[PDB]
Amino acid sequence: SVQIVYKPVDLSKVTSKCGSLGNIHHKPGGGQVEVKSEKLDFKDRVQSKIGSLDNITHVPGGGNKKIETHKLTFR
Amino acid sequence: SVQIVYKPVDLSKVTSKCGSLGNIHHKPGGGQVEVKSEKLDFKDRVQSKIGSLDNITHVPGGGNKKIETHKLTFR
Amino acid sequence: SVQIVYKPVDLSKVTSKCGSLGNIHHKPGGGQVEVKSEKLDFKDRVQSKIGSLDNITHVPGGGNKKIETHKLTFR
Amino acid sequence: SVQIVYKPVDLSKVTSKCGSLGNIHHKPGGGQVEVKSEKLDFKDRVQSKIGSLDNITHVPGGGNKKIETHKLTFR
Amino acid sequence: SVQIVYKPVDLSKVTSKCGSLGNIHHKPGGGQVEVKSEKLDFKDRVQSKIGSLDNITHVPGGGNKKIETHKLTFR
Amino acid sequence: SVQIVYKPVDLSKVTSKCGSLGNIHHKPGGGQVEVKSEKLDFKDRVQSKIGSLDNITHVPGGGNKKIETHKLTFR
Amino acid sequence: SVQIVYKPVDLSKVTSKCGSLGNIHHKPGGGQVEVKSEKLDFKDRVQSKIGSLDNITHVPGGGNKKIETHKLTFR
Amino acid sequence: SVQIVYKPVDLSKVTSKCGSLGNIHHKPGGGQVEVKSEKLDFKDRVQSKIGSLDNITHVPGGGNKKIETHKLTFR
Amino acid sequence: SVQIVYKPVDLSKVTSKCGSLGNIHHKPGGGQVEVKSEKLDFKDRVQSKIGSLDNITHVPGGGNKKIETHKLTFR
Amino acid sequence: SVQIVYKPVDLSKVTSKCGSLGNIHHKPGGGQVEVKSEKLDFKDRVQSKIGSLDNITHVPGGGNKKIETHKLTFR
Amino acid sequence: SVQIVYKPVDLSKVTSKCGSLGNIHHKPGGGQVEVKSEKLDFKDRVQSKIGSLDNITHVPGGGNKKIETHKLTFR
Amino acid sequence: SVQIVYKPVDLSKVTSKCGSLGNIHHKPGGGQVEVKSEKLDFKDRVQSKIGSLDNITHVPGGGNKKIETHKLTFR
Repeated sequence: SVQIVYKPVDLSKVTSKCGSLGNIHHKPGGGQVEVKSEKLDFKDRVQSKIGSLDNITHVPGGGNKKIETHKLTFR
Repeated sequence: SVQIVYKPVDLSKVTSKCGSLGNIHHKPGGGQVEVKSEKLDFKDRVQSKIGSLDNITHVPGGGNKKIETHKLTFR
Repeated sequence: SVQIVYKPVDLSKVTSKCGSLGNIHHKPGGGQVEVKSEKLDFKDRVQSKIGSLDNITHVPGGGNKKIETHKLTFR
Repeated sequence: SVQIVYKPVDLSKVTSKCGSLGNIHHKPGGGQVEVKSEKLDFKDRVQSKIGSLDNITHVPGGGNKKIETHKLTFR
Repeated sequence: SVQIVYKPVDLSKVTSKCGSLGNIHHKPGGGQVEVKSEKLDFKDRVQSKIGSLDNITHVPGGGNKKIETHKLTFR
Repeated sequence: SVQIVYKPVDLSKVTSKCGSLGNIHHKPGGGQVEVKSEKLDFKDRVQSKIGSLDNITHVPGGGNKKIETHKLTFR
Repeated sequence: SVQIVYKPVDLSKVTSKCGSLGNIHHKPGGGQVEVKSEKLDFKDRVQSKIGSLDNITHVPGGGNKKIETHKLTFR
Repeated sequence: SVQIVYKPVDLSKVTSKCGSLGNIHHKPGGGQVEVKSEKLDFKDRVQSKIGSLDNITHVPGGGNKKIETHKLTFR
Repeated sequence: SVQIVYKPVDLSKVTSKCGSLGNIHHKPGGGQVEVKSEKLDFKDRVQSKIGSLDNITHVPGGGNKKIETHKLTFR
Repeated sequence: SVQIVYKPVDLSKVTSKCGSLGNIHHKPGGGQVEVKSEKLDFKDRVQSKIGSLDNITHVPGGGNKKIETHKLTFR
Repeated sequence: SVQIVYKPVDLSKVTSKCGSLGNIHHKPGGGQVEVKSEKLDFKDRVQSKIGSLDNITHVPGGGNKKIETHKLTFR
Repeated sequence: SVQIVYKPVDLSKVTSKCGSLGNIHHKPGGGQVEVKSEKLDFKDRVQSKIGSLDNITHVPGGGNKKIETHKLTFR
């Protein structure tokens, strides 16, 4: 005398694709680099780098959440 | 005497595509770089870089949420 | 004597595409670069860069939300 | 009393680039194809094809010649 | 009393690049194909094909000749 | 009283690059294929094929000749 | 109550006659031939012939087709 | 109550006659031939012939097809 | 109540005659031939012949097809 | 004291060519011939001929005579 | 004391050419011939001929004579 | 004390060519012949001939005579 047919269907396809992806870098070339320093004074913290060709992918992001609560109640 | 059919169908395709994607960089060239520093004084914190060719993908973003509650109640 | 047919169908296509995407960079060339500094005094924090050809994709954004509450009740 | 200085310099760059080159074909999609043939008759030679998506690069050409004769004589 | 210097310099860069080259074909899709042949009759030679997605590079061409004679004579 | 300096320099760089080369085919997909044949009569030679995804590089070409004769004579 | 007579008569004399046919050549004389070649040079393909008398009959053509469907139907 | 007489008569005389046919060549004469070659040079393919008299019949052609389908149907 | 007579008569005389046929060559004469070669040079493939008289009959062609069908059908 | 040199040279080319020579008679046709004769009387010798086509070559002539004498007498 | 040099040279080319020589007769046609004779009386020798086509060559003549005498007498 | 050199040269080539020679008679046709003779009377010798086609070559002539005499007489 009561029929309950709780029959939800989920095919949802939550997707994330982040950073250097599916690319061609055929023949990249860094140039020649020279750094000359004589009588530098630093009173405080130094961060530095020197290079010619840098290729960098960082990607802090690209995360996913699925929250999917299902409830049925009767009385 | 009572029939409840609860048959929702979800095919939702939540998608994120972020950063350098599907590109051609055929023959990118960095030029020659010279840095000459003589008699410099820094009273405080220093950050620097010296490159020639830099390729960079950062992507802090591109995240997904699906929040998807399903409820049926009877009395 | 009562029939309820809760039957929503979802094919929602929530999509994000962000940054350098599907591009051709054939033969980009950075110029020759020289920096000369003699007697610079810095009283406070310094941030710098030197390069010839920089390619940068940042993308802080491009995130998605799908919020999808489904409810049925009876009495 | 006689000085001959035969000194030709050649940097000739004879180049050929032929057919589908450096292209992006993102998402080409062939249609559905049906061929129905009932009661046919062929008295002579038959050539056929049935595709949906064909990508073809032929290039019979694109060849190079450099013809470079160098002569010096004396008497 | 006679000086002959015969000093030709060749850096010639004869080059051929032929057929599908440096391309992206990201997501090419063939459609569905049906061929129905009932009551056919062929009195002479038959050639056929039935594909869905075909990718073809032929390149009969793209060949090179460098022919480059050098002569010095004296008397 | 006679000086002959026969000093030719060759750096010539005859090059051929032929066929499917440096490409990305990221996710190519052939479609479904059906061939139905009932009461076919072939009186003469038959060549056929059936497929779904074909990738073909043929390259009859792309050959090189370098022919480079050097002669010096005296009397 | 129905008489069908199908009595086609074919007497056709389809004929082809090609090349040197039904000739007299009485006393054809080739003359004296001399070729002197001193200091020749050929960078590419050579085809030659040297002779006093040639009587050459080629005939690539001269073929025949008869195509002759006959049909009778009743109901 | 039905009479079908199907009585086609074919006497057809499909004929091909090709090349040097039914000729007199009485006293054909090639003359003296001389070839002198001193200091020749060939970089690529050579085909030659040197004779006094040639009588050459080639005939790539002269073929026949007869195609002659006969059909009677009743119902 | 139904009489079918199927009496096709084929006396067809499909014929081919190719090449040097039915000829008289009474007294053909090749002359004297001389070939002198001193200081020749060949960098690639050579095909040659030297002769006084050639009587060459080639005939690549001259073939026949007869292709015939006879259908009688009743119901 | 006496020299006699009797040294005649005879190259004489005495030649005869008579009758049906070097012809083509291709398709010569004699017509129908009929003779009817009821009650004829012949009182003397009869010579008679009937026929459709005649190709008579008779040649009672065409002969050669060479009458030659060589005499040396001395005293 | 005496020299006799009797040295005649004879190149004499005595030639005859008579009758049907070097012709083409293509398609010569004789007509229909009919002869009817009731009650003729012949009181004398009969020579008679009936026919449609004749190609008679007779040549009673065309002969050659060379009467040659060479005589040397001395004293 | 006396020298006799009797040294005649004979290369004379007495030649005869008579009758049907070097012809083609390709497709010569004699027609139909019929002769009818009811109540004919012949009172003397009869010579008679009937036939469709005749190709008579008779040649009573065409002969050669070479009468040659050599005499040397001395005293």
